[PDB]
Amino acid sequence: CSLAPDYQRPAMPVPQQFSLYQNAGWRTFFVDNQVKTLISEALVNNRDLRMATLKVQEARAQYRLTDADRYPQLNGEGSGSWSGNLKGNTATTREFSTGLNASFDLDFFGRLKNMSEAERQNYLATEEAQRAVHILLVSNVAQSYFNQQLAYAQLQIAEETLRNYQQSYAFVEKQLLTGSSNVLALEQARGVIESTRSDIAKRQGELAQANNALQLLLGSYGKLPQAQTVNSDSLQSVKLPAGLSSQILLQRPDIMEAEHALMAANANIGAARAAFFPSISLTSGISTASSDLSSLFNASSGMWNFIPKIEIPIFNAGRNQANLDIAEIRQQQSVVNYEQKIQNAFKEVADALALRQSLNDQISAQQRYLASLQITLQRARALYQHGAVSYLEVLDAERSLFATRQTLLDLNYARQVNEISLYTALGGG
Amino acid sequence: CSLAPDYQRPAMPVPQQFSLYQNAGWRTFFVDNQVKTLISEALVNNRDLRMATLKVQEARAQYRLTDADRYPQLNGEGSGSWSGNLKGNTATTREFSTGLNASFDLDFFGRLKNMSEAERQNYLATEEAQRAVHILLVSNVAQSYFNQQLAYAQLQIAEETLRNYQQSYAFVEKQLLTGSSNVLALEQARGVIESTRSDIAKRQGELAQANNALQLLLGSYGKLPQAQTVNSDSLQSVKLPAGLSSQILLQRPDIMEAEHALMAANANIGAARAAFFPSISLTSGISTASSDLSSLFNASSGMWNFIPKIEIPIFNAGRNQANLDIAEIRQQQSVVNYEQKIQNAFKEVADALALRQSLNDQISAQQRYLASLQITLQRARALYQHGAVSYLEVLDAERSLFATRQTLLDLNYARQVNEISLYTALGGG
Amino acid sequence: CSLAPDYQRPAMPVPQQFSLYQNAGWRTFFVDNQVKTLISEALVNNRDLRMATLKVQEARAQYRLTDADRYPQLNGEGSGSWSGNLKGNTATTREFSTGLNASFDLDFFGRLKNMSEAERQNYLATEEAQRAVHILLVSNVAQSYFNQQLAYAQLQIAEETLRNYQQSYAFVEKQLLTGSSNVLALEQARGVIESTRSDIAKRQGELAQANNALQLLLGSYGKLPQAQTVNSDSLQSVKLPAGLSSQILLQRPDIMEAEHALMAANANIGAARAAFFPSISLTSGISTASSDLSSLFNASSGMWNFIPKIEIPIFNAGRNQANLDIAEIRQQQSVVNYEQKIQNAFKEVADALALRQSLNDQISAQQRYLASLQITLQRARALYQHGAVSYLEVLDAERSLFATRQTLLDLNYARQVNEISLYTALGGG
Ligand SMILES: CCCCCC(=O)O[C@@H](C)COC(=O)CCCC
Ligand SMILES: CCCCCC(=O)O[C@@H](C)COC(=O)CCCC
Ligand SMILES: CCCCCC(=O)O[C@@H](C)COC(=O)CCCC
Repeated sequence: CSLAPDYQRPAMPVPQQFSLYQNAGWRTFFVDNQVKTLISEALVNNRDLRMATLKVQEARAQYRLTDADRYPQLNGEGSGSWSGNLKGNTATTREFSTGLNASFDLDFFGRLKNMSEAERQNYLATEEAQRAVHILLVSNVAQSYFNQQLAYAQLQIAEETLRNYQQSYAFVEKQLLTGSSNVLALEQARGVIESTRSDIAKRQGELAQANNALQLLLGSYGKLPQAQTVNSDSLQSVKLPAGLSSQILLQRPDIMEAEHALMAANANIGAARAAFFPSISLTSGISTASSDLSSLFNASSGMWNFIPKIEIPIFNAGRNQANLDIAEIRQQQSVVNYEQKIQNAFKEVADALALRQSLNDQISAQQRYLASLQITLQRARALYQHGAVSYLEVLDAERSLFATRQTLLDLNYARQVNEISLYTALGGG
Repeated sequence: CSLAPDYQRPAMPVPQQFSLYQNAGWRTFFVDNQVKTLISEALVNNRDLRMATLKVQEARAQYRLTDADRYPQLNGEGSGSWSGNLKGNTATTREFSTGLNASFDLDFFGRLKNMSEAERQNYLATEEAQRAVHILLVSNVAQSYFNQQLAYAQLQIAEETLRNYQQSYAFVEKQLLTGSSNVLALEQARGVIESTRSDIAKRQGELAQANNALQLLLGSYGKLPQAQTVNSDSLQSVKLPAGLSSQILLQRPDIMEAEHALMAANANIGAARAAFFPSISLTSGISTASSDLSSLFNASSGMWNFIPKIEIPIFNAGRNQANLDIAEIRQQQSVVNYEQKIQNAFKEVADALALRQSLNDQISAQQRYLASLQITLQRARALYQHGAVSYLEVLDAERSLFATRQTLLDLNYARQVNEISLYTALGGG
Repeated sequence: CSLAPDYQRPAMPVPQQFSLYQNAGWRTFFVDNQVKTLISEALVNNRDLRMATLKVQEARAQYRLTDADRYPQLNGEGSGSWSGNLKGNTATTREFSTGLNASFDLDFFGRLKNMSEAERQNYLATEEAQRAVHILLVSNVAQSYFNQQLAYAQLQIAEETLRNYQQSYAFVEKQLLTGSSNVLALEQARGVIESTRSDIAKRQGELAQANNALQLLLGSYGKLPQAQTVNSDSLQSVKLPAGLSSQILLQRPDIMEAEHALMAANANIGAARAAFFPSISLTSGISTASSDLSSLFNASSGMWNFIPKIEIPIFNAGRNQANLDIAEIRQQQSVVNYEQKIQNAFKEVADALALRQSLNDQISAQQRYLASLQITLQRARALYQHGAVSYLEVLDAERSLFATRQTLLDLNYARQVNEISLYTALGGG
């Protein structure tokens, strides 16, 4: 029988709602087929995921190892013994013996049963850990793909901007050969060409970095995607009901992992309690003994045996009690671990929801800012050509425009990352 | 008796002074009452601190478990034995036996005593670890509160700046309807409104983030503080004597933790040394034996027993010596661990003192910069209205002003964080 | 004999080349003598390296501990036994005994041999870990030195820039006292002086930070280097053949560490396999027994003994098989660990090579940008003095110039760091 306490799910340590559903699979969540191809390759070759899988196998074997202690054993033994007096009759006594021994712990109070159940729960927790590694890998690959696509997009506008600046310089140069511009404007036009070449070199380096990070996550080194067209339709951003229960968090593999670890600590309390009670064992066997080897296996030399035994703990100066205290305190730690995983998960979902609002409003404002900067640039150019303002008006407007284009690219990436984090924080596929 | 070496505090591995006192309690250090209310709530509900507390309880129980091995034990045993020949007289021999056994390890050379003292020192080290978690929690809550207050303050000036920009745009619009301004100026005024809306969205997102981080640290989800007025009087920044001894570092809980771990390794050397010496044990008991169950508890079937025993290690191919080497090397590692904690602590205090100077001088300079930018803006506006300069003068001055206001807010926050880190690095309350 | 499988190096989990040699020692790689002096001091006093060294000693002792189990043991035992009936003849029986016992496990199937070989491989892996700590320390000290030198260089140009701004302000002030300038220009000139004072305070703080980080790495607190002249000749940047084999990665200590850990897991499979086979042991000794103490050591009371013994596992409900499964799965994990270290190392080299290209091209572009900005500033000043443009032209050009000088310093530092990381990623000295 078992002395373990019944499992009771701890109270939810977070609010009932995220303020004021089930995730699609990742093959539906991701629309972009290039990112899905990368995800499937990583699932096959990624070494972190492979390690996590092997840890599940190890835990299953550790369970089987512990479960084996519940079953009878059968072992053999053989011995030869020579001995004699150091003085007097110095004649040698010789005896050979043989044993075939069966052994069985009856486990009436469920000590071995619960040590086995603890290890089975560690195995279950380890499968959930593997599932967490799995959904984090999907998330990480996707983010790295959008980072690569960000580098391509930044590189593209850097190169377009370089061409624009070269055309401007050519124009100022022509104007100068007619007294229409001065050497200050020429030099201002000349400088931004060089700063833009620096930006191109930066974005080329970011692309190479993005590629190397991708190959590490994939665990394979074949061709990587070229520049793609990526936008807010590249994923199916999650649509959550207004009054979404935080109970959806309990679906996350990291939370399920903590729950099984808690069930393991419950089983360990059971094993600790059983130490106070008597333990009953049974040994039974066949034996032989003979002073000579030839008649060692003769039935005439043989015996059978059957010995049931009981051990009874009476006073142990608090060994058993300290051991139980440890098991109960570790169970309390497992409860707290479970609460920490839920509070952390709640914070992840809450932050992603707030960042979602943030990024959509920044992106909308930056798009309108960009439109105004385009108009400013066009108006500055007209006024500059007619000698009504200095070339600093054109430079200032050009610089701001290019800066805002880069910022807008970065914000759209952040939005992709956040949509992926939200999906993953809700448990992924 | 004990073979452990006497404890000797390692030499201070850092300078005597921080270049060229006792901390108040945190209820005195913090003036702002809102942050103190948050700290008290976190002390009750924070899960990290609760875990640390449970680890102290576990360590206390592990100590009690190990101490129990020093005391006599009393246990009972019962057995039934059936056996017989496989050939010849196949008649079954039957014997029942009973044992009440006392056991005692005399521990003359202090092996069990020192294994117990090591575990007591682990318990003491674990209490200090709990105290470190405690003062770090106070520090972390306070920093998160000032981060929240920074978000409110950034949001406020972003909204004020938006209003300013809207008033400017309205003015340029009126001027345009009278031929007094041109479409370039109108568009420049229009654009910064949109960039400022992007900043508002950013600061709203930072506020929400700040709030979620706060609730995670608190472990509770009630109302959070609204915007407060926060300044350099919100804490009582520490006043340190010019020639402050680095010996104040030895008060830090992380350093006290390392010291007890070192005392534990000393005890372990004692336990390892005792392995070379004889061990004396004592067993004493009452027993019965009978071929039938009914006379099993008869005094006629009973005996008493008293068996003192000595085991003497002679040659073990260097098992004992390798084990001692391990204990001595681990003690040396504990010394190095202690030195690492002190060198790290010194670096934390030294950095905070340098950052203190840095931030006060940056803040003073930025305040004077801000005053100059205000004047520049006013002068640019006058000149612009009189047609003496382009609207770029107004835009440039407006942009710089808003940027410097944000920087100044960020510097004052950094100063708060640094004052809190210094206080905590000196051991906190 | 041994049942361990032969070691087979896993296939290279990365490409054959880095796209499309041996490192010099660090005393040749580093030219700057100041950084080499710092490296030598850290090698002596750094606490992390000292800890790593002590872990090698501990592992060597653990090996010696495990190896000792392969050798015969000799131990002594002494006993006194008093006993008697609880009823009837209540006369006390007394017996004293003595034992000198030799013991030897023959280890025919290599269980103890392989447990010893596993521990020797852990020792070898630990020496490699120490070597990794060593080359990382060299890298970290060097990077911290160049960070310190960056702070000095940033501080220097900040102070030079302050002087420039003060001279400009003085000039605008003189012009104002003659009606030649207006109060807007005066205030613009005044403001940048104050922003530059903020930058000086920042760079002084960065210098102090750099110094404290350096002393922590050194483990000593003597004088630190003053400002030096540092450039691309300060190190001998590695020159790699076009078709460099990725096999150079297998020289890295972290990879060699993983390989020995894999050899340890191979030995553990051998130990696990031996559990299925019989184990043969031998005990031999001298004993005495006497009812009185005086004749306890008499040869007349003595005996000699010789007892060889065999234990034979037959059925254990899968205990042995689960244990073997665990060893085989852990070996598979060790293979994966080895592959992870190589894939990570490849990524480090690949990134450094890409960053090298990036930084050289950014630095070249920024130098040309700087040259253009100098010319722009000179042209703006001339035009401003002649009343042809506003002072905003001078301010804009001054601000950009100072920003680009700081960026260029930061890029040259990044290049130093990257050259050091590449060298270290290739295995260091
Ligand atoms: C034998 C009828 C009892 C039914 C309850 C139940 O199965 O629990 C068992 C394990 C407890 O008793 C025990 O087995 C006691 C044995 C050692 C003294
Ligand atoms: C008996 C008088 C000695 C006083 C010193 C002291 O108390 O230390 C003890 C532990 C060492 O001797 C031992 O107990 C030796 C016992 C095993 C051979
Ligand atoms: C005795 C000749 C065999 C040569 C092969 C070799 O040395 O391997 C040994 C270890 C295996 O046999 C064993 O020692 C068997 C002993 C236990 C039943």
